[PDB]
Amino acid sequence: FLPILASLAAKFGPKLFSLVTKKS
Repeated sequence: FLPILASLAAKFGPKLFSLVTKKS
């Protein structure tokens, strides 16, 4: 994945997004 987008995504919590594979 793109490093700037990954830097935002990792920082804002990918564990909550990944569990329903959807959150935001």
